[PDB]
Amino acid sequence: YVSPQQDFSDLMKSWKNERCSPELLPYPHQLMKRLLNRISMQSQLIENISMGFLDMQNASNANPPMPNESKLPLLCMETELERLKFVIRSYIRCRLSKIDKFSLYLRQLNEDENSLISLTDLLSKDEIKYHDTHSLIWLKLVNDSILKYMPEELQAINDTEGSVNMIDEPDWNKFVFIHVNGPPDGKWNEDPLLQENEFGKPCYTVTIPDLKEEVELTIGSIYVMRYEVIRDLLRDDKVALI
Amino acid sequence: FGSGNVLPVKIQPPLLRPLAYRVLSRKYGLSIKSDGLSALAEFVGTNIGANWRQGPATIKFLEQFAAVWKQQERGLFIDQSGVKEVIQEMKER
Amino acid sequence: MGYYDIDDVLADGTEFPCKFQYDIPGLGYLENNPGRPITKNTKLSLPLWLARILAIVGPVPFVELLPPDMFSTKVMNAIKTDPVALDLHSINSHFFSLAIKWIMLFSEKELANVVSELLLQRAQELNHHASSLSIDLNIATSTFLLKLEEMEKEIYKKSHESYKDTKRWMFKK
Amino acid sequence: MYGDLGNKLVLEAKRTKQLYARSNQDVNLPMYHEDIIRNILKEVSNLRKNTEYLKEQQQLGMLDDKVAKCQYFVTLLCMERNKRCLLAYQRLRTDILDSMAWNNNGLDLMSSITFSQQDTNNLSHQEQEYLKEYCDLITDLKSGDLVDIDLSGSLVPPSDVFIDVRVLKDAGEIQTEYGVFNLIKDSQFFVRQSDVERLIQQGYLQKI
Amino acid sequence: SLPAHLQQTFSPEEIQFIVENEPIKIFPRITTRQKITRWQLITTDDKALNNMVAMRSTEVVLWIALLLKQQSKCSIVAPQWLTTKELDRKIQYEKTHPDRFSELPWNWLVLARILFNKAKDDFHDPIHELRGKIQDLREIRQIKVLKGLKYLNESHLQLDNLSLLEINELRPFITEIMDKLREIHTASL
Repeated sequence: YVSPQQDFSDLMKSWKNERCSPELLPYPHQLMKRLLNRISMQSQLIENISMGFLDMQNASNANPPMPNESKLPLLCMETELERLKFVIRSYIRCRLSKIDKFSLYLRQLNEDENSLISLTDLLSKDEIKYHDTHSLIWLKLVNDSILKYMPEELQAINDTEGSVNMIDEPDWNKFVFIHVNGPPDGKWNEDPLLQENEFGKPCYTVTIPDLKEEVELTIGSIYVMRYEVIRDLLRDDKVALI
Repeated sequence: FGSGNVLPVKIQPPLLRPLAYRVLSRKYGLSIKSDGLSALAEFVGTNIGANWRQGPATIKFLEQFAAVWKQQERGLFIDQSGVKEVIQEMKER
Repeated sequence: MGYYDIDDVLADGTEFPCKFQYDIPGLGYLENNPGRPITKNTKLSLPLWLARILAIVGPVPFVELLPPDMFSTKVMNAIKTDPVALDLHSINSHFFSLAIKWIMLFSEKELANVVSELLLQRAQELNHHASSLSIDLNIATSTFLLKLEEMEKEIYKKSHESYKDTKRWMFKK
Repeated sequence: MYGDLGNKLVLEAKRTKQLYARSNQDVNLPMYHEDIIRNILKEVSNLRKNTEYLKEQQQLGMLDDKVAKCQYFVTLLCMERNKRCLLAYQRLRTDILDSMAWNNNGLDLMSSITFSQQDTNNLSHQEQEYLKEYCDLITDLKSGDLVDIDLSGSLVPPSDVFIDVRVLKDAGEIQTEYGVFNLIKDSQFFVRQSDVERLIQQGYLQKI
Repeated sequence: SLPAHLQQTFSPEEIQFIVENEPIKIFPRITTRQKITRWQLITTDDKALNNMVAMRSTEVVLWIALLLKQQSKCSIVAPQWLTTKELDRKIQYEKTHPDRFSELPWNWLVLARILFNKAKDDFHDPIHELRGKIQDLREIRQIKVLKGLKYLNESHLQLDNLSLLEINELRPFITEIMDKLREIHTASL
């Protein structure tokens, strides 16, 4: 770590994985904190130079900031901050929409005792407040509008035993485009999953049980593949959603 | 909102508008008109002593000015009424 | 299994033939005959949200599902002979959803081998018509888009919109 | 039979979806359907009465159990179908409302100045209430940890530092950070894109 | 995010953003070497920008290069693949092998359009010839994509060297067709 370029690379890869994935990916808690702190300090910095340039100007009708080696640096600061803010905004709003889509599923996950998935890790605190408030508001709306005139036998908005399941869950077999990066950093011999093939670079192997077949993914090729069989590789950065 | 300072020094709004802009236009609210900006100079100059390098005071003043515009419907542009809403604010306390 | 899907709700309300296997009084509004009780071995067309469940609960269930008219041998032969020219809209506006439903209730490998080929052969024509962006300086598209299922119109709209946006961005001056 | 009316309601939803799908600009929801909804309410109430009557008629022991089970199942299924139709309609209308609420930079929508996209009387009272709390939720999101980032900002990437803009509606002088814009109608500006995003979003400026 | 589709597919402008987030080479027309205000960037390394000498080759990110060429302080050198010779080699490779895609960079269309729009003077070859060659390549790639679309199934596909824009304009059709085929196959099990 301790590299501002890698923070931006990680944010971009997280955003790209977020847009194309069906599920609700875990929240990178530390990266967001570091980026928000960096933005907070940087905005203060540009504000400081702006104030310093403004105050001296009015004092004794001095010349403005001399144009050479002056305007372009500060303009670059502003535009860079603008781009970074846009990227984070798009990431946050996309994940908020995905939270909206899967409210009942997340509630059922949180209510289950024997579930390793917990909302304290998968959901940010502000996202927790959003989920709780939106669920209550929607429940109030539906209860006031429709559900009050219904028999006590069926008055639940979540019914897993009815004719049609009322709790929607993510599609675990959606087809996605992936690119095979390989090892996240290097040391191709270190990775145990890598296995060499004939007259070619080492390729990963996966199995499709419903089809009952073995599929080999060669490094440097783009594939259209099921999402479930590639979850571990994406979690370990071996593959990247395009 | 307080009194007893040294004296109301007069300063031009050019050195006051950046803080008001960042607090109001960017985050929540907008349209600080020129006449409204000049109006918002007098009350902040009433307690002007040892400020623009201070801590919370100016930010809290802008927060309180935003409170009226969330409470009352009002509009977008800020006009010579800006003192008229601070009269309401001092009525509240 | 989409509770809030509009198209699934619509397609799930189609009428299928069926036969009562018991004799029961009190019914009759199914036949639009209020006072008349239903007899045994009576053939009526019931909606799918009812006939699906009535064929499971009994052992022998209360009602038997009869072969549909939209899955006859004539329709299969017409599908096999010429997939593109066939008018699936006239047969039924929700052919595919009901097809997967029928495959799910009754495991039929023959139908799964025919519907897949039909979809695969119609996808090529769908792409050909979706990729044809007009240039300013045909009867085929108008004729073909009137033979499209409800599901295929969504895919056509998505592909067409994506192609138009790509072309718009490429030639923006 | 019993649910045949509710299907009509679902059909209406489909039409609304098309207006949502084929929308170059923001649109308005059509009139509410309180009369159809009240008709489903009446018929489900009648179904409840029928279920009660079946309960007593069975518990006096005049009818066979196998016979009563069938009409019990039929009434239950009809009520379930009616619930499904009503919930689907409500959720579609709710989603469109949420989209509009997000696409107005937060704010209180109808109480304050609105972009005139929607009339007051189209929405139901419960929908009007729901919109208010949803807007408050957006508001206290925007004051969370993500103060610096404007969660209600523009969603098109920035790729042009300096743009040409034209004023659509007349206005007075507006102060901006380190300067002033004078909004004389039928006048053109050459200025940075960041300063005029707010004014373009609110309809006081044209072009980009 | 939510409005105007954007749920599961990127817009062309976002693809352009990703492309402009990539390095490029330049010839500075100014000297900002430290003497014997500074850039201090937070997402890109500023070492090259701080240490600049005129008439020497350095590399920076693309959008800074466009911003500099907006003024008169830069001159971007087009990549070596943007030449008539290297394009004619790829056209021949494309002709000879009718079952594989040629090895072009994953941003060739977007980079070509951006460079033609912004840095028109910097090219050495006439620009109309290059513009024709790009269309010549695109048509053949479209023919190969059309032929390859016939082999759609439920298991997996491989598109080894397809470009970013070509993948983006084809994703919604391909994904949905294979999804429907997969549901049909799964139902019969």
